[PDB]
Amino acid sequence: QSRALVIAQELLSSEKAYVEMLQHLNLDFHGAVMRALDDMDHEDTLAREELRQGLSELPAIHDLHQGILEELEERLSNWESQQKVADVFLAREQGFDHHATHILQFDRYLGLLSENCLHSPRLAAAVREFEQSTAKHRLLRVVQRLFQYQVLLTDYLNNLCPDSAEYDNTQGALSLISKVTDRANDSMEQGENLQKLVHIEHSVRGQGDLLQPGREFLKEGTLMKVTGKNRRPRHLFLMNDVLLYTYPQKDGKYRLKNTLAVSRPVMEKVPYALKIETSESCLMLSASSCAERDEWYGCLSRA
Repeated sequence: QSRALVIAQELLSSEKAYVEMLQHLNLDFHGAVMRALDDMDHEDTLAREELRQGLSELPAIHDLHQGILEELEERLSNWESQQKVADVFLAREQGFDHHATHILQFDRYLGLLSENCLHSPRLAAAVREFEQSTAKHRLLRVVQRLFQYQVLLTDYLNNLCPDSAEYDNTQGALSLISKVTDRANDSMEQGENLQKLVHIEHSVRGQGDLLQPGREFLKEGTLMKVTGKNRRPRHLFLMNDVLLYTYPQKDGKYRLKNTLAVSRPVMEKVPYALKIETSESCLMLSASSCAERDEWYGCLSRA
C-alpha cells in the first residue's frame, strides 16, 4: 500500500523528467532538423522523406506522454479516494503504437541522419546544434522509458492485492507495453542491450544509470569471495565497458560493492580460482567448477 504509493510517486517524478526531455528533443532536435530539411528541399529526396517519417513520431510521442503526466499528476493528488494508475496505460493503446512505429524505423532514419550529415552542411549544422545539448544514443532515451514502465509496473504489481481490479489492469498495461518492447528487441540493434541495462540498473542498489555509448552487457553470475577460509557470495555484471561487483540479497535485488574497468592461480584451499587484476583493484574469487572458472576466464579475456 505505502510501497505501491511510493512507486506511483516514482512513476510520476520520472514521467515529469521524461516529458521535459521529450519537450527539448522536439524543440532542439525535431524542430532544428525539420527547419534544415525544409531548406534542403530547394538544394537525396528519398533520404529526407524517410528522415521526415521517422522524425514525425517524436511530436506524437511527446503529446502521448504530456497526457500520461496530466492524468498521473491528477490521480496522485486524489490517491486517498481512488488508488488507481495502471488504467492510464490501457486507455492509451493507440498512443504506444507511435512507440512501436518509432522503434520499427529507428535504426533506418538515425543511420540515414549521421550518413546524410557527412555531405549536408545544413543537416550537419542542425545535428551539431542539438548534440551540443551522439543523436542515435540520445534517442535510445526515448525507447528506454518503455523498459522503465515494465520494471516500475512489475514492482507496482508485487505490492497490489492479487484480487484487485488494479492487479488486473497492471497485468494488462504490462502486456500492452510488452507488445511494444517486443519490437525494440527484434527491430533495433540496441533494443536487447537497452533492456538488459534497464533491468540491471533497477536490480542493483548502488548503480544509477548504465546507459553509456558503446556499453554492452556480456556476462552475469555469482562467484565466491575468498576472505581467508570464509566464502561470501558476490554477483558479477560484466560489460565491455565496466565490471559491476555486487552482493546478492534475499530480495532478488543486489548491492554495488565496487566497480572495475575492463589470472588462474593454483591454490589447494581455493579450487577453481579466478584472479581479476587492475591497477586500482584485485579480486580473489572462487568458482564451483573448473568449467565455470574457465567460462568466465574466456569471457573476461575476450574483452
